[PDB]
Amino acid sequence: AVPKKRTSIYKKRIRKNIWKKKGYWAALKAFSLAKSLSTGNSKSFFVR
Amino acid sequence: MKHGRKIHRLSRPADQRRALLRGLTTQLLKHGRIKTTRAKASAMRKYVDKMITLAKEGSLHKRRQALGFIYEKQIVHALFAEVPERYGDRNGGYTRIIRTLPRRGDNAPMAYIELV
Amino acid sequence: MIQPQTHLNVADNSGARELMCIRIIGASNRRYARIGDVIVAVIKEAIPNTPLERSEVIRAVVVRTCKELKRDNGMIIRYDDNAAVIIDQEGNPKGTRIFGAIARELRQKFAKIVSLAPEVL
Amino acid sequence: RVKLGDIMGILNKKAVHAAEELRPVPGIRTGDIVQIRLEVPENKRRLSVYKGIVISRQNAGIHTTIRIRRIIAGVGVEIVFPLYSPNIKEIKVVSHRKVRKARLYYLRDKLPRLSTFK
Amino acid sequence: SVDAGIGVMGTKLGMMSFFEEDGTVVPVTVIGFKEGNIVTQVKTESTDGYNAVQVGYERLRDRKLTMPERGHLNKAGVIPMRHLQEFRLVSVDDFTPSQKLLFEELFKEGDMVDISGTTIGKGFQGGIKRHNFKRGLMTHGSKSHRALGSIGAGTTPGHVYKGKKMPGRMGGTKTKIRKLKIMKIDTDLRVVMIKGAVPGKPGNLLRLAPAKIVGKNIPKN
RNA sequence: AGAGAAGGUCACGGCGAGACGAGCCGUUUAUCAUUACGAUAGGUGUCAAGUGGAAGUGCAGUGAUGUAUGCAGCUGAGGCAUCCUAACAGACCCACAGACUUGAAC
RNA sequence: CAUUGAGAGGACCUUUCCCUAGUACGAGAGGACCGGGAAGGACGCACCUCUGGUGUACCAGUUAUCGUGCCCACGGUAAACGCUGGGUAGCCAAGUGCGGAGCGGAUAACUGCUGAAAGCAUCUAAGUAGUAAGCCCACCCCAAGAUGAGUGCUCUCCUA
RNA sequence: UUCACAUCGACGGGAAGGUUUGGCACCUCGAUGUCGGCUCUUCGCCACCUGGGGCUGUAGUAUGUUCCAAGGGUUGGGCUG
RNA sequence: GACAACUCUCUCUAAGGAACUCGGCAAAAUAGCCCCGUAACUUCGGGAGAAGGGGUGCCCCCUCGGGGGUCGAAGU
Ligand SMILES: [Mg+2]
Ligand SMILES: [Mg+2]
Ligand SMILES: [Mg+2]
Ligand SMILES: [Mg+2]
Ligand SMILES: [Mg+2]
Ligand SMILES: [Mg+2]
Ligand SMILES: [Mg+2]
Ligand SMILES: [Mg+2]
Ligand SMILES: [Mg+2]
Ligand SMILES: [Mg+2]
Ligand SMILES: [Mg+2]
Ligand SMILES: [Mg+2]
Ligand SMILES: [Mg+2]
Ligand SMILES: [Mg+2]
Ligand SMILES: [Mg+2]
Ligand SMILES: [Mg+2]
Ligand SMILES: [Mg+2]
Ligand SMILES: [Mg+2]
Ligand SMILES: [Mg+2]
Ligand SMILES: [Mg+2]
Ligand SMILES: [Mg+2]
Ligand SMILES: [Mg+2]
Ligand SMILES: [Mg+2]
Ligand SMILES: [Mg+2]
Ligand SMILES: [Mg+2]
Ligand SMILES: [Mg+2]
Ligand SMILES: [Mg+2]
Ligand SMILES: [Mg+2]
Ligand SMILES: [Mg+2]
Ligand SMILES: [Mg+2]
Ligand SMILES: [Mg+2]
Ligand SMILES: [Mg+2]
Ligand SMILES: [Mg+2]
Ligand SMILES: [Mg+2]
Ligand SMILES: [Mg+2]
Ligand SMILES: [Mg+2]
Ligand SMILES: [Mg+2]
Ligand SMILES: [Mg+2]
Ligand SMILES: [Mg+2]
Ligand SMILES: [Mg+2]
Ligand SMILES: [Mg+2]
Ligand SMILES: [Mg+2]
Ligand SMILES: [Mg+2]
Ligand SMILES: [Mg+2]
Ligand SMILES: [Mg+2]
Ligand SMILES: [Mg+2]
Ligand SMILES: [Mg+2]
Ligand SMILES: [Mg+2]
Ligand SMILES: [Mg+2]
Ligand SMILES: [Mg+2]
Ligand SMILES: [Mg+2]
Ligand SMILES: [Mg+2]
Ligand SMILES: [Mg+2]
Ligand SMILES: [Mg+2]
Ligand SMILES: [Mg+2]
Ligand SMILES: [Mg+2]
Ligand SMILES: [Mg+2]
Ligand SMILES: [Mg+2]
Ligand SMILES: [Mg+2]
Ligand SMILES: [Mg+2]
Ligand SMILES: [Mg+2]
Ligand SMILES: [Mg+2]
Ligand SMILES: [Mg+2]
Ligand SMILES: [Mg+2]
Ligand SMILES: [Mg+2]
Ligand SMILES: [Mg+2]
Ligand SMILES: [Mg+2]
Ligand SMILES: [Mg+2]
Ligand SMILES: [Mg+2]
Ligand SMILES: [Mg+2]
Ligand SMILES: [Mg+2]
Ligand SMILES: [Mg+2]
Ligand SMILES: [Mg+2]
Ligand SMILES: [Mg+2]
Ligand SMILES: [Mg+2]
Ligand SMILES: [Mg+2]
Ligand SMILES: [Mg+2]
Ligand SMILES: [Mg+2]
Ligand SMILES: [Mg+2]
Ligand SMILES: [Mg+2]
Ligand SMILES: [Mg+2]
Ligand SMILES: [Mg+2]
Ligand SMILES: [Mg+2]
Ligand SMILES: [Mg+2]
Ligand SMILES: [Mg+2]
Ligand SMILES: [Mg+2]
Ligand SMILES: [Mg+2]
Ligand SMILES: [Mg+2]
Ligand SMILES: [Mg+2]
Ligand SMILES: [Mg+2]
Ligand SMILES: [Mg+2]
Ligand SMILES: [Mg+2]
Ligand SMILES: [Mg+2]
Ligand SMILES: [Mg+2]
Ligand SMILES: [Mg+2]
Repeated sequence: AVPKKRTSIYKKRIRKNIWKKKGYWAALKAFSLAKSLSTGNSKSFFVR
Repeated sequence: MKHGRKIHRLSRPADQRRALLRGLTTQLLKHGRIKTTRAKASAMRKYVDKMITLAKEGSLHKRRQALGFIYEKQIVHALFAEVPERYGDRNGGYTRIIRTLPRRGDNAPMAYIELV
Repeated sequence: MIQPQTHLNVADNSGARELMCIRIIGASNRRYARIGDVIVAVIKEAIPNTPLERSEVIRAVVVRTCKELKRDNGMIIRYDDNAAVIIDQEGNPKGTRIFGAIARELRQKFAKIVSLAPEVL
Repeated sequence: RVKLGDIMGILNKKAVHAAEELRPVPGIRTGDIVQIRLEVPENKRRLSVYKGIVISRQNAGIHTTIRIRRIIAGVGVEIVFPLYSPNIKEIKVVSHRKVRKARLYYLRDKLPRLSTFK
Repeated sequence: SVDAGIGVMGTKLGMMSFFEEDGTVVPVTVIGFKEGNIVTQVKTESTDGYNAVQVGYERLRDRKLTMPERGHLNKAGVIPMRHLQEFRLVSVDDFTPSQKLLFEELFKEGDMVDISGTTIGKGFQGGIKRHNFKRGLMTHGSKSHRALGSIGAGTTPGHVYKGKKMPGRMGGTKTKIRKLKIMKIDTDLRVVMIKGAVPGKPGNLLRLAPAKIVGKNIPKN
């Protein structure tokens, strides 16, 4: 099965934005994690 | 599906997964702490403890059971030596699991399994 | 679990050694002969010089299965072979003397057959 | 006061003690030759006598079960008995056979000879 | 769906076998109970538009509850409770908030019940398992096997129909089981044994009502 | 603008929920003294259950092998106990008394 | 949090046998309508107590062979079980339960009652009565994105 | 048997359908392709069975024919492209 | 990592046993060795490993194959 047409500039821009939104949740996990390791109180976590 | 299938597959077939787990335990009992992947660690808990509980009784029977799990004799004998001393009062729970920054190459979540 | 093409041992005198079930009757469209159902069989192997010729279409009731019958005692029965007894459309067995065990599950529709039994289960 | 998993196990213990009170049940393993007497809901006069070897024993609760094989008129018959059943009257061990398995399912494939009793 | 009679909620504990004097073995589900089955709220036709009674079931620590809900159960003057549910009656005069239900009062022996529960989730399931599609040939040349088949007609209509049966997620839903029977009630363990199977695995949550019979327990229309 | 409402998401331990999201349950593990509600997973202890009689040492035997110690040994995805390990540390979103008009009430 | 239900769907299926009664009917042979009761089929919804299937979680035998110094005893390999014999939990059916209720509403054909236009007649023009596995509600899941976005209970809106 | 119209209905006529065998060549030629099975639907009614009826040359059982009715059903094999 | 549908490479499957299908296609079954036995037909060479049957592990004892024991559900 192929693409009978070519995908319109704007619609593609939306699909790719969706795929870029995942970076946003990973940025929240990353931020929360740094704020954890930045109090040095976690015994479950370790860094070297 | 799996409902109440509890085993850790580690994304390997039966043979390999066995051999892997045996290996990882002779490693943990040799070095006392190691760095692995979160799944491997969690899976390895059970077998670590099987070995320790094994050594706590000390019978020739048990010693032959452990010998036939761990790969290296020397580590087994040392186990049966140390364990009554070190773990005698501890009822269960012989391992600590401390997670770390994920790996660079694949971003697989890592971990530190400690003999506690 | 007798179904079409199944082969069956004959449990009586009537002069057939083996039946091949082709149908199940009174069960509407069910495909399973279980104990005490009337099946239409044909005769494959026969006992020579007897009223019954091979390649005959006949009726039989199923007295033995390798599947398991459940009574209400929680009691269960499993034979080692499949067997049926050759009958009339009246419920009377064509042959006059029966082999093997049977069950009290057949007592309702067939009197004759439970009568002639060497054993009842 | 009873926690719930407890309830599940407990109801089986209750039913089996209440059943072993009326009618004490023998120690019965695999490979035992056994005689059983059933009270049938019809035919009050005589109680049906089943003999035979025990091919298997499945342990569950009150519904714990016994499988009896015997050759009858040259046709092999296996029969399954709920042990704590009210419709059973007497059960006893006639003799013991020496067997190495937990279930003898291999008796089907063997000769009639081994299934022959009485 | 106006319901005949107040129901109660219970918890499936699993199944066992249960004898009768004559040696009839009946498989029964054992339905346990927990502290609860307390009428929470009552709804008048005037106020709410209809007649119903909300019974809470499973008790609980107060922390785990949310402030809106805790404040719902202090208006009632009842203990903290996990699951609330409603029963729809045609007459509610007999019920006050804080009043308690006993299942020994509502259910006798040999009575008919209706067990509503949530089903075992089997996940995302194929066409076979979900709708009982006959599978296609396993061997001579055939490349299909467990596949869905053709899904519609040709050029006309030229689109698949609505609700045409397809692989999707199966199980995990509210399911009624009509007209069961109650074999025995144990006051000692406060348990109810029921002939037959009820949905979902032990530790489930069940809702039992006196069975609706479309002629005789219900509004005619 | 400071702060973090009720609540949510995340994180963390999980599942009879699950392709992923979602769902549901947990997150210091109570106290009790008369009920229940404060053990999520793993481990450990015990029990159901399975398999079917461990290893070692005895005896019998020329020996293969049998027999005793012993419903043994192993297993225990299931129950019940017990905080021994991990539920640490935490992060993010989020708080114009609810535009405007008209009647009714006071 | 709990729900109302516009709308949408699933399912409302069918066979033998037994009472009625060997009664009506007929010279006999044959043999009922109507209404009750059981067992079946197919289909649907669940389920694992039993009977099982699998169960590369486990347990046992056993061949070849290489390891653990050697006997003993275990380990590996014989693809993704070396080959066999068992199996719990799970999932599953051939196993187990349950379902198809309505002296509810309105009709199609048809049978009807009062009864004119045509002082007679006529089920129809007024008005009304029975009556179908059909139609619609009731049953079972979904469902306020039902933008017509519903109702109900409770909670919260700090500081300067 | 009597009786055209229970059931048939000769000689002829008036129609509907668009499922057979055809006429046409409006259609597509580049890679818009015929008959059977499998799986999976779905709809029509000219109703095979199941629900209700009228007539019978319907005593009864069973038919015949026709009316309303498409909710549900419509087996398994030996044989054929 | 997780352990959905589905496709592929594989193991197993209660009762039945070709009912499948264009067609037993694919699977399953058989199998080594020693011993007994071996048809129509024939160009007398064959057919023929026809078919069909039995035995087989591990120990001791005898003769240089025979007897006795012993495990296993099953011994190439
Ligand atoms: Mg291997
Ligand atoms: Mg490999
Ligand atoms: Mg364990
Ligand atoms: Mg012939
Ligand atoms: Mg005699
Ligand atoms: Mg069992
Ligand atoms: Mg022996
Ligand atoms: Mg699930
Ligand atoms: Mg098929
Ligand atoms: Mg294929
Ligand atoms: Mg279009
Ligand atoms: Mg807050
Ligand atoms: Mg999580
Ligand atoms: Mg979430
Ligand atoms: Mg915390
Ligand atoms: Mg635990
Ligand atoms: Mg647990
Ligand atoms: Mg020993
Ligand atoms: Mg061993
Ligand atoms: Mg000796
Ligand atoms: Mg045991
Ligand atoms: Mg405690
Ligand atoms: Mg801790
Ligand atoms: Mg205002
Ligand atoms: Mg204003
Ligand atoms: Mg809630
Ligand atoms: Mg609702
Ligand atoms: Mg509606
Ligand atoms: Mg809509
Ligand atoms: Mg509807
Ligand atoms: Mg209806
Ligand atoms: Mg008469
Ligand atoms: Mg009737
Ligand atoms: Mg029925
Ligand atoms: Mg089961
Ligand atoms: Mg079970
Ligand atoms: Mg098996
Ligand atoms: Mg099982
Ligand atoms: Mg060596
Ligand atoms: Mg060696
Ligand atoms: Mg090995
Ligand atoms: Mg190697
Ligand atoms: Mg190789
Ligand atoms: Mg292989
Ligand atoms: Mg196996
Ligand atoms: Mg059923
Ligand atoms: Mg009506
Ligand atoms: Mg009318
Ligand atoms: Mg009329
Ligand atoms: Mg008049
Ligand atoms: Mg009139
Ligand atoms: Mg009118
Ligand atoms: Mg109707
Ligand atoms: Mg009906
Ligand atoms: Mg809303
Ligand atoms: Mg608006
Ligand atoms: Mg409005
Ligand atoms: Mg005319
Ligand atoms: Mg042209
Ligand atoms: Mg094209
Ligand atoms: Mg018509
Ligand atoms: Mg009709
Ligand atoms: Mg008619
Ligand atoms: Mg007549
Ligand atoms: Mg129809
Ligand atoms: Mg239709
Ligand atoms: Mg049709
Ligand atoms: Mg046909
Ligand atoms: Mg995979
Ligand atoms: Mg099979
Ligand atoms: Mg078989
Ligand atoms: Mg077989
Ligand atoms: Mg055969
Ligand atoms: Mg043929
Ligand atoms: Mg064929
Ligand atoms: Mg065919
Ligand atoms: Mg081939
Ligand atoms: Mg092969
Ligand atoms: Mg095989
Ligand atoms: Mg051989
Ligand atoms: Mg072989
Ligand atoms: Mg010769
Ligand atoms: Mg010759
Ligand atoms: Mg020759
Ligand atoms: Mg030839
Ligand atoms: Mg030769
Ligand atoms: Mg040969
Ligand atoms: Mg030849
Ligand atoms: Mg041979
Ligand atoms: Mg042989
Ligand atoms: Mg031998
Ligand atoms: Mg000897
Ligand atoms: Mg010998
Ligand atoms: Mg032997
Ligand atoms: Mg032998």
